[PDB]
Amino acid sequence: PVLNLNDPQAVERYEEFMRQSPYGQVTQDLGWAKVKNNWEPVDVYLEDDQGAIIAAMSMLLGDTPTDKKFAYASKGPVMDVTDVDLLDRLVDEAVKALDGRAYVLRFDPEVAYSDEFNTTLQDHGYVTRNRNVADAGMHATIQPRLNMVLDLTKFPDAKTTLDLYPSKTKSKIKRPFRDGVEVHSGNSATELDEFFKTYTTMAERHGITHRPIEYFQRMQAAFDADTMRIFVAEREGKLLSTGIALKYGRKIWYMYAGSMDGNTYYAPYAVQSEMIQWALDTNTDLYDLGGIESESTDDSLYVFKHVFVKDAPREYIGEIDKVLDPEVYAELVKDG
Amino acid sequence: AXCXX
DNA sequence: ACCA
Repeated sequence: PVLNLNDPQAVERYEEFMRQSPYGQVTQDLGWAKVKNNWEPVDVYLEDDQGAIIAAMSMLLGDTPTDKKFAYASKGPVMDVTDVDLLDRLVDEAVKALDGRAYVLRFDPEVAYSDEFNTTLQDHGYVTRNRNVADAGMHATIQPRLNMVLDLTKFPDAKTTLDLYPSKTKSKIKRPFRDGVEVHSGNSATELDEFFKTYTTMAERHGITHRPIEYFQRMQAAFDADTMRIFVAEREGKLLSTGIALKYGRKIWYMYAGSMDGNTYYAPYAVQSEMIQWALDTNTDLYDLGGIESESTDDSLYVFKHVFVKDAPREYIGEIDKVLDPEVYAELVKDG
Repeated sequence: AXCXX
């Protein structure tokens, strides 16, 4: 069925499935459509024989240089996507709801790449984008396919962040705190302003592009402090580093961050230690530090995140494209 | 454009 | 140095 966003009871039923599913993703929450307020939401789901929701897909529709929309279910759908017969049924419902308006429906679930799964998706008619476009780098796909994920279930008795690490890394994590760095957290306008100052400073330092503050205001309006939390590191009243973490489903996700210019006393490691502590204190399975370009010491993202993730990065299946208008698809998408 | 999110 |  298609979700009527004007029906609060249907919306709450959809949200309860989303929030309680082990496959849940913050970017599949209906709150994500409020963040992406320049996109058009279309949401579908499937029910079992008892009428309970068993699978859902939150889509956002964007404009293109053509007469067709781009339909995108970020880190969706919420179900076991390796159950491809069920996936086909959910995608068919999504395709009906799109009503010919989109050239593609793309979804990029956090499921491991494998040859067998890639082959099955292609057998079912999907076009997949993963190792065949890897040469284009991290931004070959919309979300990074290679991600640095800390599996806290490997440490069932850990009480604090330090319990997860070898002694050499314990020392790296202790160092900001020994040098006076203190971290507070919250989801108020105060912490948002602190984050935004460090975020814009980081972006200008790297010469990269950055989102306006209203993007994060919409995030803060959509998600309460048990879901979205901003961690702020200071040393003696001086703002040093921040990060935004989102808790949803089986993971806490380090999503946005920044540091001031100058001496920051390893404050970013203190921010990581406290987000990891939040994951431990809430019995969350996974702590996701997010994307890297490659598993290489040449990659500054890998070097930083490897301090906290000694396991190999997770490599996901990438983008799964249900091609709807193949002429426009070939115009707008190259297969590597 | 750049980390998604 | 980057620690996004």
